[PDB]
Amino acid sequence: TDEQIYAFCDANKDDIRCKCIYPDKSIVRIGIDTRLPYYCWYEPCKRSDALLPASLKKNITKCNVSD
Repeated sequence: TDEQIYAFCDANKDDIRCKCIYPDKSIVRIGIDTRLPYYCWYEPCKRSDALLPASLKKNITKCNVSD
């Protein structure tokens, strides 16, 4: 469940796998300025061990990234 994943990364913010729930401030600004959300391009969110909610996964599909 997405709620469980969120709770886990709330406790473990600075874990690499939880940087798709809590990205560094520079990344957020870059995403705004490039007009594409951070999760569409950021490297820890293209990892296969990444902790990604189903809701977040849908959002990635809805920014229409081809990778």
